[PDB]
Amino acid sequence: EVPKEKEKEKVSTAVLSITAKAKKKEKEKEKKEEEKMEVDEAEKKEEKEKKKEPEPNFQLLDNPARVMPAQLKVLTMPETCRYQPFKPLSIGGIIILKDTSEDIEELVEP
Amino acid sequence: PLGLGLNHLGKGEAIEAILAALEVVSEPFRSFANTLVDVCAYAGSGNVLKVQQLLHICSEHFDSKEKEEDKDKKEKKDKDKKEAPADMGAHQGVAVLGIALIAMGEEIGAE
Amino acid sequence: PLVTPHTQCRLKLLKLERIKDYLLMEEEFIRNQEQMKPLEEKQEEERSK
Repeated sequence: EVPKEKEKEKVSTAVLSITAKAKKKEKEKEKKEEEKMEVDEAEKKEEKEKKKEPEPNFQLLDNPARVMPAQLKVLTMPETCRYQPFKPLSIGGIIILKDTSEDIEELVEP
Repeated sequence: PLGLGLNHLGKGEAIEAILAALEVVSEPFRSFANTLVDVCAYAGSGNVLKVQQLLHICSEHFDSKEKEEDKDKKEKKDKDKKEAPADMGAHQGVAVLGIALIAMGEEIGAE
Repeated sequence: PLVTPHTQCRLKLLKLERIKDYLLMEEEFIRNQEQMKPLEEKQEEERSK
């Protein structure tokens, strides 16, 4: 959702007449006013660069799971979880879980 | 605001604009007075850099009936600073205001 | 028609650069005139038919 919001808003004033020396002596007028009374303003860098690089590539998924037919081979069961599947899980479709221990819960239907 | 500019007529020092416009820092229907004491100090000389800010800031904008008085009064101050470079700019003034105004304009021209 | 030094003098340098100033501004005023017109019209039914 990015339709537009554009603005014509200006035509740049290209007056390269006597304005050129007129603006230059005005910049001299700020060299008495800016650096001699008060100036301090700053902002911080590299905050927005920081959050990008520690990213995933280990995205967990529930099992209503969309999966590209390209990424069938790069998905991995949780070996730290005990419940392992039955068929070699490298191709999309339907497989069954080999439920190991005890205390099965968390069924969901809308 | 007119007697203000009559009290500060005829000096191209541009301190009187720093005096008056920073004094009546206010809503834009009171900033109609911004153009008055600015150019009432600007009776006659060549200060063409003022004449471009006399055009470029409020030029047209199509302006559906809000500040239409201000562009008229901005044009009102274009009328002087034109009546005494001794006809050097009077030919240029009739060249501009005949063309891009009444022959290319709106409430600014035809009112 | 007031270029009255008629010679190599700084007046005619000053005179003609004034004339350059008023013609560039009259260019830039009409340039802003066809610029800042948001209209985007829709024709009347009687005129369009």
